[PDB]
Amino acid sequence: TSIAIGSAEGFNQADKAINTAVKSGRWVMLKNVHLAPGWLMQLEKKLH
Amino acid sequence: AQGEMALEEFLKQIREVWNTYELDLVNYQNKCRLIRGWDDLFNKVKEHINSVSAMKLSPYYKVFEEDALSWEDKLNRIMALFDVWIDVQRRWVYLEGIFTGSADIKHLLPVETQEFQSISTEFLALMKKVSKSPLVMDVLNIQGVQRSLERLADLLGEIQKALGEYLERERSSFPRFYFVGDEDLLEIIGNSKNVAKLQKHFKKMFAGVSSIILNEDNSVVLGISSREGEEVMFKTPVSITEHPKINEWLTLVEKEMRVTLAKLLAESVTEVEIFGKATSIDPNTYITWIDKYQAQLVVLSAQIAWSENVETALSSAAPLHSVLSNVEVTLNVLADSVLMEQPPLRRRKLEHLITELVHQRDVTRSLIKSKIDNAKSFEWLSQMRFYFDPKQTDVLQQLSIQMANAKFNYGFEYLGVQDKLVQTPLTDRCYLTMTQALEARLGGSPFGPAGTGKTESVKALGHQLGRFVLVFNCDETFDFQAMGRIFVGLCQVGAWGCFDEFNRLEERMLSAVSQQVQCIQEALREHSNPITCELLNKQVKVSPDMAIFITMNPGYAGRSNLPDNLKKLFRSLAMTKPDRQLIAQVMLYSQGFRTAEVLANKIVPFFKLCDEQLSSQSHYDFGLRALKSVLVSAGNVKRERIQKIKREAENLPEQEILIQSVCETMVPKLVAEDIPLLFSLLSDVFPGVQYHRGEMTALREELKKVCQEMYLTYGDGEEVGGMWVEKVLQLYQITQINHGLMMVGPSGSGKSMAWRVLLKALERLEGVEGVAHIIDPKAISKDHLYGTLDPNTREWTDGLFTHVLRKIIDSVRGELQKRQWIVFDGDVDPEWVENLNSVLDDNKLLTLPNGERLSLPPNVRIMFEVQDLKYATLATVSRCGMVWFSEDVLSTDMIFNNFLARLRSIPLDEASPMLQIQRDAATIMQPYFTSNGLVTKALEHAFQLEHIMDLTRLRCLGSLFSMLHQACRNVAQYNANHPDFPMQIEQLERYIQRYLVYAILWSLSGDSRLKMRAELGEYIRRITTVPLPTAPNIPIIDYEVSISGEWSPWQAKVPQIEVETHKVAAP
Amino acid sequence: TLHTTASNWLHLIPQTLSHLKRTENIKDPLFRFFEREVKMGAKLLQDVRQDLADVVQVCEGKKKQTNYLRTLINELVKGILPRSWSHYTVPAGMTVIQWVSDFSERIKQLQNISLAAASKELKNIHVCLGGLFVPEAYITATRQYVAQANSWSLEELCLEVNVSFGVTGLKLQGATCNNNKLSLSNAISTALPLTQLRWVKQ
Ligand SMILES: Nc1ncnc2c1ncn2[C@@H]1O[C@H](COP(=O)(O)OP(=O)(O)OP(=O)(O)O)[C@@H](O)[C@H]1O
Ligand SMILES: Nc1ncnc2c1ncn2[C@@H]1O[C@H](COP(=O)(O)OP(=O)(O)O)[C@@H](O)[C@H]1O
Ligand SMILES: [Mg+2]
Ligand SMILES: [Mg+2]
Repeated sequence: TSIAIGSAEGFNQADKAINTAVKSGRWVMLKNVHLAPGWLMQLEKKLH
Repeated sequence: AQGEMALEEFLKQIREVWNTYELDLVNYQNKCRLIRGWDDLFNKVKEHINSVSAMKLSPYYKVFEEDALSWEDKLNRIMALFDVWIDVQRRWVYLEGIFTGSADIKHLLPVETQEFQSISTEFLALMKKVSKSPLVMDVLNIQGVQRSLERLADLLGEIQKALGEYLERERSSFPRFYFVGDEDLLEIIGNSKNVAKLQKHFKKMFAGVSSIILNEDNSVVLGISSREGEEVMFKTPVSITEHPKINEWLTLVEKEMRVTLAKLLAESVTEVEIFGKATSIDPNTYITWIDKYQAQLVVLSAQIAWSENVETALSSAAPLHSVLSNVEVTLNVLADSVLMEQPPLRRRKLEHLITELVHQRDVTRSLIKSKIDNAKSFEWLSQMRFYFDPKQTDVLQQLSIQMANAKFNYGFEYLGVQDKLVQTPLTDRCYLTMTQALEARLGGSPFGPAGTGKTESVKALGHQLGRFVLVFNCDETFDFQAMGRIFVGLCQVGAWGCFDEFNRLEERMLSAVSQQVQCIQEALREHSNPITCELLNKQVKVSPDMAIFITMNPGYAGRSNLPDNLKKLFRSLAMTKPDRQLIAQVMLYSQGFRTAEVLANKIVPFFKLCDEQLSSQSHYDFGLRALKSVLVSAGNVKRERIQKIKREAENLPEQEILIQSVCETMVPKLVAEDIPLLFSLLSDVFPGVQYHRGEMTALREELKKVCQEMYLTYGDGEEVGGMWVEKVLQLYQITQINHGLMMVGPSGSGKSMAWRVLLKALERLEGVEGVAHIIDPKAISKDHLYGTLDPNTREWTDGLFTHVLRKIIDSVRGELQKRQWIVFDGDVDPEWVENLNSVLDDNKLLTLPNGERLSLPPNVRIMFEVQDLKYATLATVSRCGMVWFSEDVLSTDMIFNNFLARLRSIPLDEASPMLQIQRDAATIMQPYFTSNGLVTKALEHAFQLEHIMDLTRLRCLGSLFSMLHQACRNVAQYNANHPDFPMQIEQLERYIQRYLVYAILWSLSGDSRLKMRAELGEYIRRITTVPLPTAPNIPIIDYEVSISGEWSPWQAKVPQIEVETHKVAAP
Repeated sequence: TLHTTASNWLHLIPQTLSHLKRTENIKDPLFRFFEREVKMGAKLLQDVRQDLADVVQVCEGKKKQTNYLRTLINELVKGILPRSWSHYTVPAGMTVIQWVSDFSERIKQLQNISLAAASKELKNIHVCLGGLFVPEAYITATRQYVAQANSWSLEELCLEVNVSFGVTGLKLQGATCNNNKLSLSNAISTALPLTQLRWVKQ
């Protein structure tokens, strides 16, 4: 599920994709994640 | 008494001619009688308030103040009430049309129907009471009409804003409704039966449709019309009289125009097929065939005939020589027909045909210079091919465009006339590269510096393949939803996108847009072998005519760079230098010139020399964008000189025509140092060059009259004000040729007065009223300049420039007849001025984030009162015409004459005894201002003197003017305090002659330290021959000029004062 | 302190920058081109010398530090060129120590240019094109002088190169010259001694 980071809808798409990937197990790819470090903090914390 | 009676007689004439005036009530489809005839009422109220204002000043207004004031405020409240009334009626007409014609609105919005019925009952009661008493005074006579009308306007705006969700539903009905704003689509749906209201809106929908050819019964659409008068007649006219919905007959019109254009393309290519078989051709049949068909079909049929002739020659050198001979013979025929005067539509048809024919001549020579023996050789495959299969049953698919391993259909969208580009080898490379990007289902992306032909080559490739194109100029407020909305609009319409300046789009937003671009490319790959794709998580139909093009500049204003995932989706292509020689030769061949090739060969190295030899400046452009405007002005002045000769064939001095156009276009950009360098360039390049200018005596004398009216000093060319009037003439010439203008130069050169005096002179000459909108762009935010897209509810508000342009476009007060001058009184920087690089472009339109494209009517001129153009890039500098106002154009004696003229007339406490005081003060300050005197030498010396702030002329000059105005008021109150003895003239002389010295000391030295103003005081003591306070130690700053004409010491003014014990350190 | 070493190096730098004359009505393009180049160089030398004197006085003297002087102090501590001095083409933002040497080279070239202009005579000079601000202005002025003297056509003028205009300061890239015949070699660069340019129509 290739979702490019950089919009609000991209953030919600990435969040729902990562919850679906937690439950189902298929891969999730986020493109150009360095454009929003303030969401990268909670992404790293939620992944840990 | 007789003059006062004449003024009262004119007042009674106003009374009688306003008693005769009335409201023109005309029945509207047997519903109510609504009032028409609005510009007549507008100019009536305007001329009446102008008459009351003109009779106010002089000379017997004082006895008859009361009736004229009553007529003034009577006209004022009539104007206010009817100004809100026209908007109320205009909104109510289309809202009633929507609430009647559209169905299932009561099921959808019941509160909207109940309100609208309440306001419709109130409004129809208002129609009943005007239809009883159609007099204007009687309609005004009902109390509380203003509050009722303001509440009606508020209710109409409410209902409009609470209805706006439904419009997007209608945007899913018709595709092109995506390209329409809220108010324009509201008018479009509302007036579907009125029809004639909608013909102002068809320019935004289609590429070449300006108005629909309508029957007198207004129920059969006979055809379509372009903006240049060219009309396409429908073979099978659509029957509105069958009562379909608006989108149904709109789609029928869209399909019918494509079928019809294919049918006349087939007939025209049959005509060229039976024409081209003759080695010698008759020019009369050729010109009747040219006048028979449209320009697009004629150029297309010429391309098909040339392609088929070259292909049958290449089936097999001698048939290719025959094709080249026929091409040269038709080129000579076109040159002979274009060297004579022609109507302008067929003149542009001849220009397009001669450009295409010489392009085919160059290509045919390019094949024939080598040995080509088969049609499958790549050298023939490296150019454009056209194929018409006459046995094909579907005329929409009858024409194929075949380029290097790429095949395309024809969208058959009507275009009109437009601009035909030049097929340079760079343009051939661009066409081949960009159609190879299109064949692999990839978007295109040209890049390069501005002034190379990036977006225009893309647009002419779009018009070459017949696809509908759109040009957007995206700024940083382009959102995810805005880009998705215009993408789904392009999806349902099926049109090419020409996104310009994509680089300034907010890198995260660029990455977010890349996913939708990938979805579109995946849909096109699915199409390339019931095909949909997901935009905004919605699956929508994708037409096979999709294409997206990305015109960007690398680091022009430090704009953002493309991410690497989005860079793979768009193929890159670089044009840095276009071939200026070939485009100059073909434009001079197409305008009609004998020595066109020598003119190109002498003007392209001339631009190469003039790019380098002049000094480096912020506002210098010598690129192709300036060359095209120079060639356009050269063609226009060549037509003007030919018509001037024929007013009283033969050859004409084309060299002098080109040199005159070059001078008139490129003089006002240059500073005073670079004029003799350009003159020596013109002398060395052109031996028999010469020059001519001026010949604007009526304009110069009207400028003289309006200059002496508004206290300016007109000059005759070599006089004191000659250079300023010459620069105003240059401004007039650039407004004659160009579109938007820079007025560059240092602050204090009279550029404000220059454009004001030009506007008033043009109003006095041509009779067209000139209205100016002055906007400071840095006084408000960019989001307030253009408008805000609300992120929750996607509504588009209006910025200041958007509101001004929308008020011009609406033309409710007849604003299109008047001249509209929008001046930006700020400083140009690429944060906001890069939103206007489509307005100042030849695309001539304004783009919005809502998809609402606002075209610009040619009555409006956009100018800039600006200081310097360093901060702007070449996307704005090269895309405007620059008028340079140097600091020595406004000389200081001009400002002195302005001050003395404002002193003699226009009394200060706005004849009067203080006006006589001002006049005598003017006569006794007159020997000091003029020539060197006192003020000029002291002001020159003060520039060598250092100050705390930056010191120019105008700040301390205005300071000195306020000094002398207070001196005049001081004399006035002294005469008030001494009624027995008035102000004696020798006392006034010996008072003002010292007040001016004290004033100029506190003006040119009031903003620095004590030592430095003492230095200017001893300079004043050493230089001028005025009486002085005789003390070599005490400077003149420590003295005060008294009412008796002498000096009192300031140190004698201060006392030895003690203060009370209670108030020691009170603030 | 740090400002003491700043003042020591600040007196070290301008010892190769002394003065330049200003020398504007002549028919030949070379004369006006050299006049405006000498004017630009003298203006830049005056600005650089005045700024160096100002920062010297605000270091050790009775002069206070303004915003421009503070920016100058920080920019010359970091060694990068301030944006006020870099008017001409500096390659990719070099340091100030090589830039003042290049500035002194250009000023010495313009001093010899003004000495030759004090006294055609201007054709007899030899020029290194790196020391000029705009080299293509010199090339177009040479072409204009040829077209003015010989009354020729500017459109078809070509260039003939020998190793009547003398050009110095030319450096090759991995090639050598021998009787105007190019040869390949493993050397990085060689310096062309004198290059004669003559404009021929054919
Ligand atoms: N030709 C002229 N004749 C008489 N007075 C003039 C003329 N040109 C300018 N002035 C006077 O010069 C003063 C300032 O000129 P103006 O307001 O037009 O400045 P400007 O160049 O438009 O300024 P800015 O670009 O800074 O906005 C005014 O008092 C104006 O009357
Ligand atoms: N081959 C050609 N024929 C005619 N006009 C051309 C040609 N090439 C370029 N032009 C003109 O050069 C100008 C270049 O515009 P451009 O700088 O690409 O616009 P933008 O500012 O959007 O980049 C256009 O106005 C175009 O009319
Ligand atoms: Mg463009
Ligand atoms: Mg002004």
